Amino acid sequence: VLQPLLPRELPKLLDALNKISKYYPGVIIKVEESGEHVILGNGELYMDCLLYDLRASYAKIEIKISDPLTVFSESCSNESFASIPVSNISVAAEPMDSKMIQDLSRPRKLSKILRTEYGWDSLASRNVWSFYVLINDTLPDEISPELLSKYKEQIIQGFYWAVKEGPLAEEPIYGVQYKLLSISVPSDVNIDVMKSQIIPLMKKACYVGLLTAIPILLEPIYEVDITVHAPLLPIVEELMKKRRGSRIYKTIKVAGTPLLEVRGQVPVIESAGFETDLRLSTNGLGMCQLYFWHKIWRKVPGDVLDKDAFIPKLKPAPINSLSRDFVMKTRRRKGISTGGFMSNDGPTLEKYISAEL
Amino acid sequence: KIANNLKKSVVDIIIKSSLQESTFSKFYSILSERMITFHRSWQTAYNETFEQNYTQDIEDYETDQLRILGKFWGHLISYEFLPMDCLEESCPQGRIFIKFLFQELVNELGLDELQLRLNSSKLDGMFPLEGDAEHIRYSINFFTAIGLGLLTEDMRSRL
Amino acid sequence: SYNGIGLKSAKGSSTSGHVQRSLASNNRRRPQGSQQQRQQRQNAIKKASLAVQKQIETHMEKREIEVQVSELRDRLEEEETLSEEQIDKKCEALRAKLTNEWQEQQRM
Amino acid sequence: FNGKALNNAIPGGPKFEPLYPFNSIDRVIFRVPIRSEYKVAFPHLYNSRPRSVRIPWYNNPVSCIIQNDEEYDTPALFFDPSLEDFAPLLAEEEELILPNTKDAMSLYHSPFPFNRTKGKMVRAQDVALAKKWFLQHPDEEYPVKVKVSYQKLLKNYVLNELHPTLPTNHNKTKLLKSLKNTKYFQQTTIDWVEAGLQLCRQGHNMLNLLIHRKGLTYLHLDYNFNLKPTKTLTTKERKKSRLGNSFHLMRELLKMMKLIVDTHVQFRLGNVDAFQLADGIHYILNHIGQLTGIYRYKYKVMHQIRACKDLKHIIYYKFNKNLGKGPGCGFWQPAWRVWLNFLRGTIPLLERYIGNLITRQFEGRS
Amino acid sequence: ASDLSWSKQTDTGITHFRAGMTHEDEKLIPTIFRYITTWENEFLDSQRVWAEYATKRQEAIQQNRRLAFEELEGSWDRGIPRISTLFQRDRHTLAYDRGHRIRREFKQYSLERNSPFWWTNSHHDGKLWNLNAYRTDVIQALGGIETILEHTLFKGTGFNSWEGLFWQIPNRRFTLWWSPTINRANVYVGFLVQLDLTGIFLHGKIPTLKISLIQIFRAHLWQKIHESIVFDICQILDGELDVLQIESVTKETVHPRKSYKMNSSAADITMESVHEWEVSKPSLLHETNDSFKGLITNKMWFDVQLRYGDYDSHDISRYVRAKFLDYTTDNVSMYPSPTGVMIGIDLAYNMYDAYGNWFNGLKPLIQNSMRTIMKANP
RNA sequence: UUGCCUUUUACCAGAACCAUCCGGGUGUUGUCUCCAUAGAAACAGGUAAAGCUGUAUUUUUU
RNA sequence: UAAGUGAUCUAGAAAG
Ligand SMILES: O=P(O)(O)O[C@H]1[C@H](OP(=O)(O)O)[C@@H](OP(=O)(O)O)[C@H](OP(=O)(O)O)[C@@H](OP(=O)(O)O)[C@H]1OP(=O)(O)O
Ligand SMILES: [Mg+2]
Repeated sequence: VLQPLLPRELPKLLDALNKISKYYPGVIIKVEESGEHVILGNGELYMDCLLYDLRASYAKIEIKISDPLTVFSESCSNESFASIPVSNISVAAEPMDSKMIQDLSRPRKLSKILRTEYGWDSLASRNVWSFYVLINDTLPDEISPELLSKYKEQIIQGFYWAVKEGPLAEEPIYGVQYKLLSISVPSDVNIDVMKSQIIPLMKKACYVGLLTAIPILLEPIYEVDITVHAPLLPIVEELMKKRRGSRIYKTIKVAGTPLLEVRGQVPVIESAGFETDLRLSTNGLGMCQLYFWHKIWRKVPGDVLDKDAFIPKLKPAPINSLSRDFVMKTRRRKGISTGGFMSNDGPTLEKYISAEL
Repeated sequence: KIANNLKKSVVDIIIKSSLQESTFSKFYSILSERMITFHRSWQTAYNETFEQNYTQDIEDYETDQLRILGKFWGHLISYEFLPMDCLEESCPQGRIFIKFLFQELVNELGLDELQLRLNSSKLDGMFPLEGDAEHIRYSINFFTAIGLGLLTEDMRSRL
Repeated sequence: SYNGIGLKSAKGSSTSGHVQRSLASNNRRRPQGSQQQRQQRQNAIKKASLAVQKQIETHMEKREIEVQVSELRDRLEEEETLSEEQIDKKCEALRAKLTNEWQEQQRM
Repeated sequence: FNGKALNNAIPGGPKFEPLYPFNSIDRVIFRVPIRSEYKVAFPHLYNSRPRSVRIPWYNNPVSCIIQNDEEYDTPALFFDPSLEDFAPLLAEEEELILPNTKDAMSLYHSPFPFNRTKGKMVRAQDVALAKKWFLQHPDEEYPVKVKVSYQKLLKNYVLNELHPTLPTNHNKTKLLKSLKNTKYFQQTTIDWVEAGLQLCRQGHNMLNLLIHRKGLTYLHLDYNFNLKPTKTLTTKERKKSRLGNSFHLMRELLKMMKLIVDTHVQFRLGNVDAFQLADGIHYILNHIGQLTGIYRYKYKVMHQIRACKDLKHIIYYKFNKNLGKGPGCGFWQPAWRVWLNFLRGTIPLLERYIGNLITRQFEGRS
Repeated sequence: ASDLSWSKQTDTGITHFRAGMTHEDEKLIPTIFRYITTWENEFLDSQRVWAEYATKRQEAIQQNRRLAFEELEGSWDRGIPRISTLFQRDRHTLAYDRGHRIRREFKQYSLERNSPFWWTNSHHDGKLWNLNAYRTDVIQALGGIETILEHTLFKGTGFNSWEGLFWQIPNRRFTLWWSPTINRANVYVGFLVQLDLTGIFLHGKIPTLKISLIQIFRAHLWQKIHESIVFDICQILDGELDVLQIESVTKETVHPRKSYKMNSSAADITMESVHEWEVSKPSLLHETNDSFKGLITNKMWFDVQLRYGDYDSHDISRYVRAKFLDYTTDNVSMYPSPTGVMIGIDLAYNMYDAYGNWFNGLKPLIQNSMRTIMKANP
């Protein structure tokens, strides 16, 4: 997250950012609500290079920089137990199938058939979809009788907004189905004022569904590539232990040389100065790499929506406290939370059914 | 880098140094806490030192020094020991040391809270429930000397 | 300086400017694990502790019926039912048979 | 340089005077404890608000397998894979490896000194036998003082690297060349010891001439260039005789020279063995401070002295790995280099200083 | 020294300790802060002791007695104000000193030397600290009294014991006291020079020290000492001439320089023998097993070698040995025989020793001689 | 700009500027040295040695 | 699921 060191030199940065975007294709450059600009690098070194280019040769401005955050993504673990509607629309949700996730990351009848090939899903759910990014299923009972359910293009766009800015901390939604269950469209209404209602209302519905779906936050994971001399193998393992959530999957021995080009997986959060640290520890015998093309997201350990949750302010938060910390902290970053003390929670009536009764 | 051999000795030395001063210091307490936290061996050392104190060394001290010691132990007790307490007969200065300790605890934790905490623990010598023929009278009596409750309750229970 | 933590530089200070890590740092590194029993006790102390459900049930029920309808659609569209009447008729049948069964359910 | 520019000293290496005089705890998530090592690795990214920061290298993994002895072309350190009448090229060359190619390969992998089989000469001075030790990392668990020495050395090195002093080219009339041009100099092949002794004699005569010229005959130069007054001095006389930082500096340089030349004389005069000489010279260079108050007059020589000390600390503990303690190490090269460079630095300064001095002796002061 | 960038935001637990006032050969000097009762302790303590006092006052009333300081002993030094303030020599005068704190405060505005302890008054509150503890602990911590004096020129004075010490002029004394430490052999760059007429190698100039030493050896005192010792030795030889078969005990008259000249040495006494002597191989005085090789001498020599040691060069035996086989085996200032004897006296430590060749049955005489001279040379 | 300090030299070590100096490269001239020291050989071939090419049955030529 | 690797400034002469 960039901010120019002086607000006097802000326009320059914007121009600079534009230039960077033009020149560096693999950079999502979201201008966040505060003014604090987000830059999404591919990884570390690339990001650094980008910044160097910006800070030296285009901006020529001193720049405040956040420590390397990671684009998280909200999701669910189970199907949404409730179906609470939205008003001045009740959208249920559930976890997309893990094969189907992968299938998605890369003619209705045809699509239906494909769906039944992927996860053996029902033809009812197959017909009513309109997915993006995850899946918008138009699966109430009245929707086939009704043509209020028709003209769901606006509705789909609203859904797109939901996907973009999730309930938790404006973190994009990932791996989640969306079963519609009702709509609160009265008889006489203009399509402008009704559609306009439904757009934010759609977002609200989605958020509600997520809340009721036991929402979980998903961090990404770098696929790792570490060539090291065989003698320095257990060191790498130790380092991984030192890192959080890091898995080591196959130590394929590269023939005809001491290199054990070991694949791995470090969570994108835990990964920072990984290359460098490895190099240091390995005495420069461990030319390591990180990358993210699989789009292999995963649940941050620990459960969102906890009061006490964690211990530390300075120290890295525990495993079971982590998700909550990430959420609240990211909300603060994104300026959603009010001051220091706050909480991510449901904006609905009935006292949340007295907190699940 | 002191080995497991003298850790106990080190702790003893520390205690003695504490005693030498005019009053109990936060300093020593913090030091004790840190060391305790560090390694299980030091926890053991501190424990065994405590045992040594209430066993044999305790009765040699003067009411000022003794009081200080009690305070120190109380501070430690409030956090980094379990309230294990090997405690009618032995009331020369040990019992008054105990008084000081209890005072410290109450001041730190709180009365009801303290009671709750001890309730959770065993507390054989402090709070016997099995009557033992006018023996609870003694403990009860001693705790009436300081502001403590539940002694009355205990006696009621016992008849 | 070193890790955001050394002295700016040894000139000025009027000393070595040697920078030990404390060994109380291990205590500050693991006080939650060391004093887990402090929170554990507390946690233990408070460790014992319809409309939506109904809605869900309803959805499941209507949804089931709609699955029947879908199935009808499948059978028709695949195996010899090019006409619309076949589809509509099938739907009607589903409604009648399904809502009959579900009327039975209601009765029970 | 990066470490310098951010005050993010890499603990094995140097630490400098600082180059200069949102982000809240509530916001960020300290998952990786962000180390200084990273703050120089990707300087523009991990270290926010960089200034004057260079970009370092980034690199490939080296598997240069070196052979021990008595063999060639063998997989040792590593594991093996899973699975019309004409001869081929270079036929009748049965032996694949020559007797030198075992070594040639090694040579090929070597660094800049031996890498190559031709070069231009450099001055003994210009060769840095010691730079390669402290530029590469300190071996294993030396005493704190030696570690400090290493750091000091690196600090010097980085400074030298950092302020490039581009030599000006137009002035291609050297001093010696200029002198050669005239008639009043002749040239001879003289033994270095002879040169030394003659130069002590010359220097002594010079300084005495200067002192007597000034008038203050009561300052007796000893032949060992250790100046002292003969009589108790009248205040006026005393005032007169406070010779400045030029003359004294000159004396000190001659003292330095007189020492090493004298040691050579001793060696060659049958007194001491060559090892003893080498040690002697080394002692002199590492204890110039302690043998001639050069620092007194020109205190920036402390840097030179410090450098020498550092070298000694470095050298000895590479010289005394398995060998025990004691004084008998020689190896005077890098210290000698230091002193040469100090002289290089000062030759201008003394040309100015003593220039003005003798001008005053001759022409009145302005 | 915790993480400066984080520490600004929130209080950290102290993580990294910087080295404050460091030193080479780090003897852990205790602070002062440990020997002052921290305020909270002082105040809780005060509350206790004053409560106790109150209770005992009531007891006194009930009993109808004067509550004497014999009963309140222990608490005498505790509390605020200090209990001592109850029984000091004039409370009934100080009873009428109301508005005392304010007056002490406003001494600030009406005086040049504004008192450093404005904030309390000893009459009203008593000694709110006591740093004899600090003194004692500090001396215990620098290796004790015993060890500090090795730094000092105590050994030079030659008292029976240091315990028998008790019963720009003032700082001169101070400088002279730490002469050995301050003028040290092991030293960074200090260039060696010697003071005039002496063997007091100053490792880099110190003015005050120089002034001291020069005053110490005024009237060529070093030279006089040297010559005196030589004379004494000559006398001794004369006395025991016929015992050790000596033809003539002649003094080789050297320049006055010799006394304190250190690069070279002419022999002070030359010893013409009657018969050939068969002197032992060179050795120290206390080295008992003197090896009598077949080598003989018709003539010995005695040299004195005065020295003034430091806290670093405070062994003499080694030095004297060095001197002996330096000047012998050096082609400047040759002795008539390369076989001879050399005495050296550490004037800074009264540590006599001598090295060299030994005529049979001579050593005991020399040992005894040195013992005598050291006990009382004029 | 800091530090030691406190009065300056001398300095601490950073900055920006600049200069000096120890050296270096080539290229061209000239000198100095040590060795030298020929005003004509091919063609016709031969001898020997060095540089390229050569060893029909459908698209080159049978 | 329970310890201790590591960062180490100076530094002396003149004249006052
Ligand atoms: O560190 P320095 O102050 O420069 O002194 C060193 C150091 O002596 P200290 O450690 O006592 O200070 C060396 O000792 P080691 O660290 O190597 O044990 C010693 O080197 P040697 O052991 O090789 O003798 C050397 O002495 P020398 O100069 O005789 O080599 C000596 O230097 P100084 O003698 O100048 O103090
Ligand atoms: Mg003035």
